[PDB]
Parts: sequence; C-alpha cells; structure tokens
Amino acid sequence: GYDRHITIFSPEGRLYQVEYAFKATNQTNINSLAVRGKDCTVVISQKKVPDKLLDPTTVSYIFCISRTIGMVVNGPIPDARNAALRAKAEAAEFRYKYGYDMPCDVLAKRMANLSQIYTQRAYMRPLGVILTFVSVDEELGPSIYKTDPAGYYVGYKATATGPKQQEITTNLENHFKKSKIDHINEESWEKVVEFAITHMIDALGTEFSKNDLEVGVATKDKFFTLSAENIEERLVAIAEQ
Amino acid sequence: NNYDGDTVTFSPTGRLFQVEYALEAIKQGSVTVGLRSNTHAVLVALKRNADELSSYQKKIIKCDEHMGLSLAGLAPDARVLSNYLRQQCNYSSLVFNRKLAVERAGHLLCDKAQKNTQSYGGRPYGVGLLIIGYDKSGAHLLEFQPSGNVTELYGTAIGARSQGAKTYLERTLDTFIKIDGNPDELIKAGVEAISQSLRDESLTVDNLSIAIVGKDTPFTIYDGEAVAKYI
Amino acid sequence: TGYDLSNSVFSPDGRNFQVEYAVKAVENGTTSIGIKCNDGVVFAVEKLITSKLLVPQKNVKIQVVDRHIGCVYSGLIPDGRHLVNRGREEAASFKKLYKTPIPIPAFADRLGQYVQAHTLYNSVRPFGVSTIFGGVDKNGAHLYMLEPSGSYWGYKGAATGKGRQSAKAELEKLVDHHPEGLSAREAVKQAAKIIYLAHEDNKEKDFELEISWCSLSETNGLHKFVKGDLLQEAIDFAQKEIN
Amino acid sequence: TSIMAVTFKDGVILGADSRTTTGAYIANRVTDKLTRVHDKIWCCRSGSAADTQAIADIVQYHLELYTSQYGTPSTETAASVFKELCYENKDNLTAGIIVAGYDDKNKGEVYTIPLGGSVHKLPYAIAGSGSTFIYGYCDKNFRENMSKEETVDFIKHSLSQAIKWDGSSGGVIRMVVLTAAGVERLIFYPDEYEQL
Amino acid sequence: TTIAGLVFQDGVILGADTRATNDSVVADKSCEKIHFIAPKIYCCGAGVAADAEAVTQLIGSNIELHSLYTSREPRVVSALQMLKQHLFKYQGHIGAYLIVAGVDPTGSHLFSIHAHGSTDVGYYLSLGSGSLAAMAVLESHWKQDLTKEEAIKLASDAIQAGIWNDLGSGSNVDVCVMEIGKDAEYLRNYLTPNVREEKQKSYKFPRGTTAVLKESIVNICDIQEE
Amino acid sequence: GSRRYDSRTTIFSPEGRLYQVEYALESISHAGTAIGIMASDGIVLAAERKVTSTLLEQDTSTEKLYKLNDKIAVAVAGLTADAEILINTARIHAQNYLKTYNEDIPVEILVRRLSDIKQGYTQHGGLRPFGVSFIYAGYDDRYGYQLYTSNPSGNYTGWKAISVGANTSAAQTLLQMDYKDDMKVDDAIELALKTLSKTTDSSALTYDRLEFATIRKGANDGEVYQKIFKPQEIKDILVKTGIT
Amino acid sequence: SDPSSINGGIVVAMTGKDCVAIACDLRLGSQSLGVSNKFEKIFHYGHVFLGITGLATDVTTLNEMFRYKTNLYKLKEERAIEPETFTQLVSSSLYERRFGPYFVGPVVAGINSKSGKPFIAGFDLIGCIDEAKDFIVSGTASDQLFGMCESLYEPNLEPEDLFETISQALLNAADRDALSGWGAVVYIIKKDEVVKRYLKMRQD
Amino acid sequence: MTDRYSFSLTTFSPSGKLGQIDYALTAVKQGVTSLGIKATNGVVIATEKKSSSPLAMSETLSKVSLLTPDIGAVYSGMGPDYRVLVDKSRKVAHTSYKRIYGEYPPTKLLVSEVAKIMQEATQSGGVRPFGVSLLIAGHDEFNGFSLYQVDPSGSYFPWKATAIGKGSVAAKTFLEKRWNDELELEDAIHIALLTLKESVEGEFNGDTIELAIIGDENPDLLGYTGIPTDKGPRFRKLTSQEINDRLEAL
Ligand SMILES: *[C@@H](CS(C)(=O)=O)[C@H](Cc1ccc(CN)cc1)NC(=O)[C@H](COC)NC(=O)[C@H](CC(C)C)NC(=O)c1cnc(C)s1
Ligand SMILES: [Cl-]
Ligand SMILES: [Mg+2]
Ligand SMILES: [Mg+2]
Ligand SMILES: [Mg+2]
Ligand SMILES: [Mg+2]
Repeated sequence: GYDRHITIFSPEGRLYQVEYAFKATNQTNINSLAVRGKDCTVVISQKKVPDKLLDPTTVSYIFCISRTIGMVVNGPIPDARNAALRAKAEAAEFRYKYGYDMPCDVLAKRMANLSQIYTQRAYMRPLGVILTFVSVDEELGPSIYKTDPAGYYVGYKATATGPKQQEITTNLENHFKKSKIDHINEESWEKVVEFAITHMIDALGTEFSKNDLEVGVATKDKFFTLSAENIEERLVAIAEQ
Repeated sequence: NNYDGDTVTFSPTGRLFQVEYALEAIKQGSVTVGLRSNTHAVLVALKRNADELSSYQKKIIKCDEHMGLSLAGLAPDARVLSNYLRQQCNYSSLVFNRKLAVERAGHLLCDKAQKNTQSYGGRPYGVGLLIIGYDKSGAHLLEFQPSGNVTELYGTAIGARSQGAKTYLERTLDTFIKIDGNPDELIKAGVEAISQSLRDESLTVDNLSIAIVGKDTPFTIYDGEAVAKYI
Repeated sequence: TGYDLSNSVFSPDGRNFQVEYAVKAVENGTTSIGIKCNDGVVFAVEKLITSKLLVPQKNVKIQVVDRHIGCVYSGLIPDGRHLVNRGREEAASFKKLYKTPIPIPAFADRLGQYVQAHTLYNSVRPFGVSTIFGGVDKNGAHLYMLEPSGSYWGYKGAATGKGRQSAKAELEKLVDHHPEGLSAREAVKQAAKIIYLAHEDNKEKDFELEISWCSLSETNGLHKFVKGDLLQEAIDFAQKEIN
Repeated sequence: TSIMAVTFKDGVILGADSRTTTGAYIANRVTDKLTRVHDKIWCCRSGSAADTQAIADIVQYHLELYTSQYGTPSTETAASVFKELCYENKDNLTAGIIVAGYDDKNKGEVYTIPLGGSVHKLPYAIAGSGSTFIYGYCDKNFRENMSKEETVDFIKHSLSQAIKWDGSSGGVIRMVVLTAAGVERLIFYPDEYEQL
Repeated sequence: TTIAGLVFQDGVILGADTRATNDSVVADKSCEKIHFIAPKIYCCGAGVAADAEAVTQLIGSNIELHSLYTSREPRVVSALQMLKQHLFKYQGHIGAYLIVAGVDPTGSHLFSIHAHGSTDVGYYLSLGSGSLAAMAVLESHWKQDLTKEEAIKLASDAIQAGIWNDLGSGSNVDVCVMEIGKDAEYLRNYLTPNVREEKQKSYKFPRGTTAVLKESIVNICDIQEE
Repeated sequence: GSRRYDSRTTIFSPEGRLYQVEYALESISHAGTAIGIMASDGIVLAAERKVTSTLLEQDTSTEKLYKLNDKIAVAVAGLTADAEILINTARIHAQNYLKTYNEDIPVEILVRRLSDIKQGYTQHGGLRPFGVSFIYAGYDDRYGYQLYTSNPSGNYTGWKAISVGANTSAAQTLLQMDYKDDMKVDDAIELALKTLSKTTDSSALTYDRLEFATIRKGANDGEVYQKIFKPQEIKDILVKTGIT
Repeated sequence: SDPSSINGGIVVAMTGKDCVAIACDLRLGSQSLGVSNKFEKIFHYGHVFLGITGLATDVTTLNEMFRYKTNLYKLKEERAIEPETFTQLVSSSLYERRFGPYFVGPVVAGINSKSGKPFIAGFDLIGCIDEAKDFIVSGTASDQLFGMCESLYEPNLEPEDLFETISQALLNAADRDALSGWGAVVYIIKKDEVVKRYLKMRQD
Repeated sequence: MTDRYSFSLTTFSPSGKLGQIDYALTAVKQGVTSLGIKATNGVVIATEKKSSSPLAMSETLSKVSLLTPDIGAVYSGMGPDYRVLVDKSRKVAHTSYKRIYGEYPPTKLLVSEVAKIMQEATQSGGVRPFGVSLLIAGHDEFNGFSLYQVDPSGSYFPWKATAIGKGSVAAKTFLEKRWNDELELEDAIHIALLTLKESVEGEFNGDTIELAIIGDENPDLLGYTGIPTDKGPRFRKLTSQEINDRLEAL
C-alpha cells in the first residue's frame, strides 16, 4: 500500500496524500472568514493563544504578501510561512519583470500551480494549508481567491475555512440569498468588519473579546491588519446596537 | 528494527539506530587511553594483530606538530577524518599563520560527522577518536564519537574493556593532573591505566603504542623498543 | 500502516510521524530555558556531569550568532550545531546585503524555513532539537523557541528538554507576579533557580549551570556569557531557594 | 547632469535638472532623474541611463521584498543595496547614484555612491557633470539645519549655476521633498531660475 | 528611418516611414516599421531592422502568453519592462531603437527605448536618422489636448519632415492610431507622396533576344505515379 | 529515502529474463494485429485498428501505419504514444544521415538505431521500456526490399513475412503455409487481408477497421512509391479480393 | 577577408502574371581564381525555390539545413511547405545565429498552391525579410542588379516575356562584376509547371 | 533536499497493464461530463460548470480554454492537472511552432505536442500521469475543422463527435443516433445541449453550462483593423445569455 505514502494514483483514481494534507489543514482548530464590501475586502480569523508564556503579538495566521495583497492561512504555521515567503517572492518578482503589481487572482493561480506540482511530483509533499488571498484589485475590484493542497483555486463572493466552515458558509449563503447581491453594500470598511465579526458570532455561537480575533482589511492600494484596540472599537460598536 | 535500514530514519522513541550501530563498531575495537596534565597530553593505545605472522594495526595518527589522535573502530574512517584534520590544521597555518585550537578541531570533526547522520545514502563514521594537543591555552584531550558528540576531558578511554581504564583515571584524577614537567611519569600513569582494560594478554614490545605532545614537545609516536622502557 | 517509516509522509490523521519522533529526541535531552526581561533576554542550560573526568566550564553548549543573538538547544547536540552554523550563514548574508545586523524576527524565520525544509523530503531527517534563541535588535528584546516541525513563536519565557514541565510552571509564576517586567540581573538569578528546580527530573547525575544574556543596559545589546562573581551569585541564589 | 541631495531640519530634499544628451543632441529635455526606490527613499541618477535605471529597478525590487518580510528599510540599508550592485559590477557599470531618504528615527540622510562603488554618508551631496562648477558655491553657502524654504533656495541657486555652465545640464529643475509630512514634488522652469 | 509618436486628447499615435537601407542603397521601399505587440500596443522600430523585428516579435509572443495566463489585457509598461530588460542584457548588441505606444486599462502611454536598455516617457518622441527633422516639426507644432485630426496631421508632418530632409528615410508614411475605448486603427500607406513617375520607354525585349544553351522540365511534384 | 518505491525496471529474473520486457511483450500481445509481407516487386503493410466506433473520424486517423521517410514506413503494435516518441526520433535520424552523407539512410541502419534506443531502456536509467513492437517496411539500393521487426528488448530481425500484436502464433502459421518466394505485391495484398480476416477477434473484417499500405518499385520510371491507403481504397481492395 | 565576397555570385528573382522567375550565375571562385563553372545557387523544396548567394560553404550548409527542415515539416504537416511559411522559417533560422551568422543572401521564390498568388522575398544575413511585389536581388553584383531590375522591370509580364527581362537583368549585371558570371540558370515557375533554362554568356 | 525519484512510477504489471494509466482513466471516469460535436461549418465543445460552492464565482473557473485563436480545449477529470496542461499547451504552440513558422500550429500538431507532454508523465522519473482526458476542437486552413480526444497515456484519436467522463457511455450512444455529415453549427449546438441535459442533475442554464465553438472568423473580437489577412479568432465562448436563448428553442 505505497500508493498512500506518495502522490500516485490509488486504484479508485485518488491521491491519498492530497486528501491527508486537507486534514492537516484543520490541525490548528482555527476558523477563518472572508467577505467583500463596495470598496474593500475584509478577512477575519480566530486567534487562540493557549499558553500564557507565548508573546501574543507574534501569534498570527494573517500575512501581508504585498502592499495590495493579504493572505490568511488555515493550517500549521511552518507550512503557512513556507507559503507566505514564496508568495512574497513571487509577488515581488512579478512586479520587477512585468512592471505592475501582481493581481490577487494571478498570485492565487501561481500558488495553485505550485501546489499542483507537489500532487504530481513524488519527491515534494503537498503543503497542509489552505491559502485565502484578498485584495482590492485595480481591474476586478474587491477580490477573494482561495487555494488548497489539490492545486484547486477559485474566486469567491465570500468564503469560510476551518473545522466549522460549513456553519459559517451556510450563514453567509443565507444572507446573500436575502440581499441578492455579490457583496456587503456598505461604504466604510469599519462596518464591513463589523458585519464579518457579527456573522461569525452568529454562525459559531461564541462571543469574542479583543484578543480572540485577528482582522485583515484590504482597501485600494493597501492591505493592513487591525490592532487589538482597533478590534475592541469594532466589538464595542457591535454590542451597542 | 523497522527503523534501522538507513541513517535518515528516527525510531518511535527518537533514536538513530544506524548511528548506534556505528557506536557499536567502536566497542569492538581495541582499547586506547587518553590523559593529560597542565604541561603534557598522552595517548596510549593497545594495538591489535590478526595473528602471530601479522603486524599490529597502527592506532595513532599525527595531524600536526602540536596535535594528533588515536583511533578505535574502522581504521579507514579514522584515515578519512584524520586527513580532514590534517587539512584543517594546514589551512589554519597557511592562511592565518595560526596553529589550530584543539577545541576548534573538535567542533570541525563534530560537524563533519553530523552531515553523514542527517542525509540519505551516506553512513555514519564507524570510529571513535581521542584527540590530544597543546595549543595557546595549554594541554587538551578530546573524545570524538561518530554521532557527532565531541567532549573535552582530563582523561578517558574508548574501545573494548575501556570501562576498567576509565574508572582508574576517575580515581587517579587528582594525581595525574599534577604531573607537570615530567613526561615519563605521565606516560607511566597512562600505561598503568590501559593495564586495567587488559585480560589474558599483557603489554609486549610490539603490542604497545604511546604518543605525547606538550609545552616543548612536538607530537611524537613511540613504537617498538622505544616503549620497552614503560613495560 | 508504514506512514511513520518515511519523512514528509502524511498519515491519515494529517501528521508527519517522523517529526513527532524527532520531538522524542528533544524530550530526551537536558533542560534548557529562555527568559525575556525588560531590555533583553537570558538563556540558561543544564549540563549533565557524566563523569568527574569532564573538564569544568569547557564543554560550552550555548552558542552565539552574529554578535547580538544567543542560541541554546535541547536534544541531539550535533543537530543544534548544524542549525547554528546555518543561522550564522543567514546572519552573515543578511548583514552583507542590508548592512544592519539581522533582526531577531527575521533571523527566527531564517531558521524556521530551514528546519521546515527538512520536513518536505524523504531524503532528509528532521532536526532532533528544539532551539531557544533571541537577542536585542532596533525594536527591542525578542525571545523565540523553534521546534523540529519548523514551528516557532515569540515567548515571554521558554523551556524545553526533560525538565520542561517543571520549568514552564516556574516561568508561568514569573509572568503572573511581574507584569511590569523583570530586570536583566533578576532574570539571571531566576534562570539559575529554574534550572536547579528542573534538575529534579535529571536528579541521578549532578550537573553544571551555564547562563548567557543579551541586555541593552548590562551588555550594550551584545551576547555575553555570565562568568565569575555574577555566575556564583546566581548559583548561591539558586542553592538558597531549593533548600 | 546636475543632481544633489541636501539634508535639513525637517528631512531631506533631492534636486535635479531634466536634460539627457546623446553627444550634443538633447535626447530628452524633460527627464525625471529623481527616482523612487521606496515610499520615502529616493535616488538621483547620473552616468549611463541604462545602467542607473537597471540598478534602480533592482533596488526597488529588493526593498519591496525587504518590506514584505522585515518592514520599512532604513536609508542606510537602501544605500547598501545600491553599493552592493555598483561595487560587485564595477567593471560593467557607469553609475553615480545619490541615495536620499527620511526615517522618523534618523530623520534626513544622504549617501553618495560614486563610480567605484564606495559609500559616503554626507550632510549634502552633489554629482553629475555639472556638479564640478558648483563645489565652490555649495561649500560656501551650505549650512546645517536649514528650513525648507532655505534648502529649496540653496538647491535652486546651485543647480541654476550648474545648468548655466554645463551644456550637459539644462531644462527644468525638479525637486522631491522628503519629510514626516509626506512626499512633495516641486518643479521650477527656466524663466524662474535663469534670472537668479 | 523616421519614426515618431505623440499623444492627443484620449489616445496616442505612432508614425513611421517605409524605407529600409543597406549602406547607400534602398533595400525596401515598402517595409512596415510599426510592429505589432498586442491588439492595442504597437512599436515603432529603428536601428538594425532584423533586431527591431525580432525583439518586438519575441516580446509580443511573451505578452500574448502573459495575457492568456493572467486573463487581462496586456499593459504597455509590461511590454516596456520586458523590452528594456532584454535589450539591457545584450548591452546594445541588439541595435534596436523603439517607440512603444498603446492603450490598456491604466490609460494611454508613450515610451521610447534605446538599444542599451534606457527608457524615456514623453508626450512626443522621435527616433532614427530622421529624428531631428521630425522633432523640429513636433517642437514647433505640438500642444496639449490635440484632437485626433490634428494629431494625425502632426504625426504625418513629422514623418514627412524626415522623408524629404533625411536620406536615411523615404517613400510612404505609415500611421497607427490608438484611442481609449476604441479599436486601434492601423493605417499602412496613410500617405503616398513618392510614387514613381511613368517611364519614357518600355524595355520589354523581342522574344528570342537571349541566347539559350539548354532547356529542361523540372520535376517539382512528389512521385510521378504509375 | 526513495529506494523503497523503486520497481527496478532493468534487472534480471532468476531465470535470466528481463521482467519489464516480458510484461511489455504481454501488453503488445493484446494490441491490434499488424502484418508485413515482402514480395519481389514490393512490400505490403496491413494492420487492424483496435477501437471500432462509428463516430471515429477514420480518414484523418492514424494509429498503426506511420511514414519515417519517402522509402521507409512502420506498422505499430502496442502503446501509440510510446511509438510516436520513437517514430519522431527515427524521422530525425533519417534526416541526420541524409544531411551528413547526402544519401537516403539504409533501412537496417535506421532499424538498428531505434533498436539500440529500446535496448538502452532495458539496461540503464531505471525507466520503463517502450511498450511497442514495430514492423519496418523499407527500400534501399543495397538490399532492395526489406522487412524487419523490433520489440521492447531492442532485438531486431529480418523477415519475408511477419506479424506482431494479437494472435501472432495463428497469423505466422497461416503466412508460413501460403507464402512463396516468387510471390508478387497483388498476391501479398490478398495474403495479408486473408490472414487478418481469419485471425481477427471481430465478427467480420471491414474497411473502417483497417490501415493498409504498400511500398512499390512500380512508380513512374523506376522510383519507389509509398501508398498509405485511403478508407475508400481499402473498401475497394476488400471487394476485389472477395472478403466483403 | 569579407566572407560574402570571397566566392562571388548572384541571384535575382521577379514576379510576373501568374508566375515567378528566379535566376542565378554559376561561378564559384577563391577571390580572383575561378574554380567551378557549375556551382548552382538555386535549390527547391517541393514547389518553393530558394536562391542563396554569399560564402559557398554556408550556401551548401543552408541548403542541407532547409532540406532537413522541410522534409520533417512535410512528414508532420502532411503537405508541402508554402512560400510565405518557408520565408518565416528562413528568417527564424538565420536570426538564431544572430551573433555568429551565416554569410549569405537568401532569396525565396514560389507560387502559393492554394491562392495561386506569386511570391518572392529576400533577406539580409541575419534574417530581416524584404517581401517585394516587383523583384529581389542578391550577391556581389546586387547594385548592378538593382539598376537593371529597376529600369527593365514592368509588372504583369507573361512567363515568356519575364524570361527575357530577368535573363537580361542577370547577364548585364554579371558582366560588370569580376566575381560573377561563368554561366547562368533561369527558372520560370508557373502553378504546375517549371521550366529551367541555361543561358549562353561570355566566359570571362 | 534531493530529487531521488529518477525511476519510473508507472510500470508494466505481469498482465501487461500500465496500472497508473488505468487508474488515471478511472479518475477521468469520476469527472464531470464534457463533450464535442463536429459540424460542416464548425465544432462545438461543452461541459457542466459543477460549482463546489454557491458562494464560489463559477465564472472565474474556466473549464473551456482558448489555446490558440483557432483552437479550444475542454476536459474531464482533475481540474488542476488540466490548468497546467493548458499553460504548457499555449506556450508550446509559440516555442515549438509560432516562433519558427510565424503562424499558429494546425489542430493535429498542437494535439500531438500535448499528447507528448502527457506521454512523458507516463514514462519519466518521479511523476504520475495526468488525471485528465482532453477534448481539443480546432480549425486550420489545410485540414479544416477537427475534434481530437487526448487520454492520460498520451494517445489521441480524431472524432466526429464524442463524450468523456461521468455519463460518456450514455452520451456517446445519444450522439451516434443524432450525428450526420450534413450538420450545420447551430444544429450541433442544439444536439450538444440535448446530450448534456441527460448527464446534469440540478440547474440547467447558461450560468451552470460552459460552451464554446470553433466557427467563422470574428473580426469584431480581433481588437484592431488595418490588416486584411488577419480576420480574427474562430474560437468563441458563448455567453450566459446566448446559451439561454437556445434553451428556449430546445
Ligand atoms: C531605419 C534605421 S536608421 C537609418 O538607423 O535610422 C531602418 C529601420 C527599419 C526597421 C524595421 C524594418 C523592417 N521590419 C526595416 C527598417 N533600418 C534600416 O534601414 C537598416 C539599416 O539601418 C542601419 N537596414 C538593415 O538593417 C538591413 C536589412 C534590410 C535591408 C532588410 N541590414 C543590413 O544593412 C545589414 C545587416 N547586417 C549587415 C552585415 S548589413
Ligand atoms: Cl505557474
Ligand atoms: Mg508528492
Ligand atoms: Mg545648460
Ligand atoms: Mg564577369
Ligand atoms: Mg575572368
């Protein structure tokens, strides 16, 4: 049964190493969510600092890939950082060669093609991560593109990733069934973050403090992460209505 | 068991069996003793013959004018590692006009041995080395194991029945460390130490091999009638 | 089954058993710790005295990278040395290109990516060490701990090896009892105590304490070993606390 | 070419003419020789246009990749990357670059990198063919901790003279101001600076 | 060669003559010096004709593959960056001098590229042996916010200045107009001011004038079959 | 390391056989039958297509008979994709010889070269062999008309008539029965089709199932013509010989 | 010293009404020494004709190279190459030796078998294409050929008239060049017949 | 940090089977149905956009890809494997053909190059076969319209009409009854939509179906005017609206 150890076909036409890499994705037990506003793309993720000895400022699964692109990872941190460093390198190389900032969807495709190679070539293992890329693209507008260990990628109106992804997904599905639009009709990113947090609270059924969340925001010409105090301001506004 | 086919595989308890099997080749090797004072450092080695017609396999190798080692285990691996030491000692002299520190020599052997334990296709070195030397911080004795672990010591022994000599040195520690400016008495203590590891056989003229380095003494090896004095 | 025989193979769980087996080699090793203080970091390690024949203060375990970073590790000592050799190459090439000495978070990722790379292929073995390291850069003090998987985080206090649970409990008290922070000279004393308390797990053989530190005020932000009177003061403090 | 960077109280200002020549023909009379390698790290280019553009493009790439990993690079770091390229490829390059940048910690800094690939940190720097004519003027008139208006006048008067005497220099005087406030572009036309 | 490019209200326009020369002789009287890169990105070429042709074709091929890969309209800065990095690599040994212009989602752009790998940004540019004749016209008459009708006039006038006054340049005028939100219109033989006049005589010979030693039929087909 | 997963394609069995060559030959024994017959005035190549579907575009299809140059053709039995790799190599070898010597490559030299490539995959490199057997039909001015076969082992031999692929045992018996040395192309055409008609696993032999070719020194004025038969022409020769 | 003028020789091609003509001299020399009077410079690959002037070793090498490439083209494409496509293949192959070029002056001539359109083209030594409507010249007497063609030529000549025009263009150009002459060949090419004629000329 | 897989991972088993090719074909069988039909004046290729989530924007995932202006491709099997083959197919069309001959390759030769890449993954060291079957439709001047299937083995066959993937056996029977040599392109599109409805479970509209044609030249899609010989791409992807129009006359 060595068809389960390396990336070759089983008799069913399956790649078990790819399937087991998908399971490694949930090893962190963290749920992420991404949504789009009019002018922005917001990504939120659970933050869990179990050890008191940890420096909580260094515990993060959201990465600034380029000025315009942000990336949240669902999976173990070593593979997450492997993917982060490569995406940064690819984004920088793209800008140098072709003279404009790498689009979110093109980076996603590039990382997905790299992931595909690990599913076809035996000596390289798949990375046990799902990469969610976010930006406000200068041609396509607010953008969410997600990559997995199979090398699959696709654009999203909104998305969720993690152990409880199905609960978050159905919550978001039901909202967009009502509104009948592809985005959160809201002017400020602050209110789109409030939407994102609110709908994660409803879906997961848990309350959050400022240290339980981690937020990334993409606007035109920059992606940035919110501090604990910026999130606290968001949590106060949610509670007050 | 299933995890001893190659050096690249950890066992479920975190062990490297190929390295441990290389360690076993040293225990099968003939005994050799190392010890030092503040002025001198001495190697004493029991050489092994194949039969009565054969010569006794040489155990001590010179690396530089101020450094050398004794071996126990696979002699070709000692030749590779001693040649590497010769080159590193030589590089230090040619480029920096500097005699290589014994501590730094140990670090280099450690790192050379380590590379063979982490990569596929290679095997660990099958030999243990006792490096003596006299450098800018005085006399030194090192013990090299092919796991990579190198250890600075006052005295030690490696090879078959080496635990007898190692216990003697552990008792004698306070005496032999004080043997300063007296090479013959330091060798005597080394010859008396290696005698604790003998069974059935005794120290004859072509059996015994001694080496010494010190303050105003280059690394020199004594074999044959040159060691009859100490029998 | 057979998923644990080769490195870089995912088990049906989504685990790399060879990396988990490297962790067992780390758990088998001697205790090492790190303490983040007000303007720096303190590193300490347990050195088991196997025999009277070991020369005191000579078999140095803590290693410097560049001039501002200290590294200590538990597990397979040669694997730790190999990792520090790489770290030195990374720190050298960073300084060569960018002039400034390598920042600690930057340095942490350099080791992190290199260790992680040794979980990607079956032709290599994972590292059999957890490495505690850190120092002072332009943004202040940083302490990190790096596992065989490539995983690393920033720490207030860190501990690894056979006495890690004992040490971790002691570090957790210091964090609770000193929220405003701990001084560099205090951290040296506390580090000595924690190694002495953690020695109950390795209580058969007696041991030798080794401490180092980087501190902006006490060492000008450079890595130095604690020696002589300051070391003896820390040993005396530690000996007083166990009795 | 006449280029200069001048530190002052609030930060640093880069200044340049706009003339590019192929022999005695002016290939471009409105050239922008003040080029951005980072938000608040700019450089003035002199020598082979191909070489300095090729270098500046590589530096911009390196500092972009530095920023993604380690945050905002220092001006010293930028000058080091320029130096590394210039020094290691000295046999195949004709580049004379002034690097100028603003940190909040270090404030305004200026580094000059002449042909050899050496680095020199200075209060102000002048370079290009037209700089020879204003060594005397700039030495006599430069003061440390000038105001923004004084530094703009110092650069304007200086490059005015460089332009007047050097045939290789001319056109508009472009300037780029680097302070905590941000990045300001200034332009000054012949009818303004010639009558000074 | 006389090539030029200039910008107008909502576009960019390129112009070129149609003469190719080998030393003092005219190799080609109707050559296309405005090279195609993408549907809305064009390139005027001067210098070594083979080099200008080959480098535009190569970058055009890579731009097409890039456009397919990214699912986006190609940008003029991408062509610019790829051309300059290629030309720089070869240290001027690829002796191509180019004016690149086009329209993309960013807007309209106009650049010049030299054989050694230097680039310029401009509102009006000219290259080749007739650049000085063309630039004289562009400096006299160019203004901001030109209409398309004025821009075609000015571009063709600049090229004509080269045709008449430069020996390196001659024959016809080719133009390409790239306007925002519209298909690029490529206008080969836009002007034809140098048609050859009718000859005085016909030099058609009486048949049999040439002495012949042998005749034969050449078999060009595959296998004459049974 | 990687050793664990290595099949070891280039080793002897205890009996002194090459495992992978033998198993490749087993693969080839299931492929559609190809027959070559050599006459005094030409060579016939006949071959049976494997995938009868009504929707297969037959006139633009080529799975069996390939052209190597103007004088040499091959019939394929085995993996078509593997054969195409080798065919393109053989096409290049022929043009290299023509460039070097300014003469068309002799048939045996081309055959040996391909056979040597196949041999290499059985002795070194750790890769699987090519699952292909060729029948080479060719002409040159030294030996005239020649038929050869090569198999995955890289061994090649010359023939007067030969089959490869499915039912070769049955096919070779029928050819051995009805072949004669003074035979002509028209007779060999009939023999090739009759042999396929009897050995075929199908219910009946039809035009849509066959690829057919002749090399004749019966072109205009003593040249050699390669004729790859069109579907309608295969249909005509089936009616002429009296099979349909 | 100049490789393109060691051996000498010329090629000229012209278009006519539903036809093309390509012609060449027969000389091969070592500078002043005449060596061969049978060195033809026109080759054909199916119905596409290629003339090549310049360094004779490269003329022979390129002929062998394009025979190679057009043979493989035909096996893969299952049709003969057309003049327009072949022109691009010549350009490609020349330019890939950009910095160590073949010292040649190729000339393509032929009729597209599908459209019936007459086609000629010329190249410099590194592959820049000159696709003329009227005529193409090449070789050591290219200046002389330009002068003859430019005055003698008129468009839409019938095959047997075009023969006279191209022949007189070649012969009179060759007689003003020391390194050309020693015989001449003219190909008259129509859609499905090609006539080859050897010309009588002065043998100095 | 070595690639030690220099040996074949696809080998012959005792029965003569190449296991990994057979298993790749099994992966193709599990994949969503796609089909191709050839008319007299065109070719049509079609497949179902099986959306993995309703939050996903299925427009961004292109199952039907342009390879050259006159050649298109569709697949059944593993999508990531298809995506990288399309990248390599587009590039090989330039490097091994357009940069040599100054024109795009004919359908059969581009197919041959794709086939070659797939064959090499079936024999080279340390790789598995591609888990896709491709259907490649195209036009060129001398061969006219054509439709090819390409399998994981590297084998390719020309078809008048065919289907691959999930419901291919039923679909091929449906196409045998309906196909004739006098079909116009509109008739083939109509048959394609009928055939594809049988294998689709859920919604059946322009948003859940992807369909492209190789037909007449589209000078409107070219992007420029002024060269009479360049008349525009024969490949055209039908819009969501254009599909729905033909579903009313169904
Ligand atoms: C004008 C360039 S100038 C006089 O330097 O301003 C034109 C530009 C040009 C660009 C593209 C094309 C065709 N796509 C044609 C023309 N260039 C030329 O006239 C050049 C010479 O400029 C110095 N002509 C050539 O390079 C000719 C080839 C043409 C006759 C087809 N080649 C050569 O003269 C030689 C090349 N190598 C030699 C040795 S000689
Ligand atoms: Cl890619
Ligand atoms: Mg793999
Ligand atoms: Mg001036
Ligand atoms: Mg003459
Ligand atoms: Mg003469």
